[PDB]
Amino acid sequence: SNAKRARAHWQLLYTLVNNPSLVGSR
Amino acid sequence: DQLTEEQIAEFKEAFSLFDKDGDGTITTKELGTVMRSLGQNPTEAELQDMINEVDADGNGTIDFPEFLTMMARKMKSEEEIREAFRVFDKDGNGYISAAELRHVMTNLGEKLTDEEVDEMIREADIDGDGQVNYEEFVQMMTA
Ligand SMILES: [Ca+2]
Ligand SMILES: [Ca+2]
Ligand SMILES: [Ca+2]
Ligand SMILES: [Ca+2]
Repeated sequence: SNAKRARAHWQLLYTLVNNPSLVGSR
Repeated sequence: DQLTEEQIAEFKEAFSLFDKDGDGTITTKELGTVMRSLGQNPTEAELQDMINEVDADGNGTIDFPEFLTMMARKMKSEEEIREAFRVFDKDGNGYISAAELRHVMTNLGEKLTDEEVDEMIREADIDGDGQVNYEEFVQMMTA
């Protein structure tokens, strides 16, 4: 993991927190 | 959802413009193919940097939730940010701890390691207190 990877991961978690329908297979 | 159903459907269509083989991931070869069809000429290293900007699991390819990071950074909302901060900061003290970040990742079914969580806190932690406050959270989400 790196600083670019960290920021990408925070923003992914933000998308997933705001859009529960994107979690999981469907 | 923050995004409407029409939006998610639309962005899935955009994603499949790159994911031409429909396997659910965008590779540097797929990214390069689209970019050269639009008249560009990225190097293989520049294709890697583009994927690395949004690659959240480090597998070298872009899946659909990662693709939405490009879509959000493409063109841009401060009440959604406060509300999302509260989901992370579960004991309400205004600081996201490593344990509270792990809890968000667990609730989302994200696999986690200490190395990745400690790196995430470190990179966000501007003031050096070992946790992420609200203004540190804003800088991370909006950049
Ligand atoms: Ca593909
Ligand atoms: Ca990925
Ligand atoms: Ca807290
Ligand atoms: Ca801090």
